[PDB]
Amino acid sequence: FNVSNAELIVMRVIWSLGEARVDEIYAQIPQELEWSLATVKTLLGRLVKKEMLSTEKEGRKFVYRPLME
Repeated sequence: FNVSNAELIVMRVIWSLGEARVDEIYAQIPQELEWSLATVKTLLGRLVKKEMLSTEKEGRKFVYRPLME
């Protein structure tokens, strides 16, 4: 068994909340991880290309959200 994702961290938070903005998705990421803003931004770009999540331009920011029928 193996996989093609970075970490569950960013998927575990946003799924619950509904729609999370760029500053919001980053706000859920604590110092225990040692990550930076640039890290989550580059990780999103993998989620959104890999059919997990989608993203829209709202609140003069991006809104990152899941999609369903």
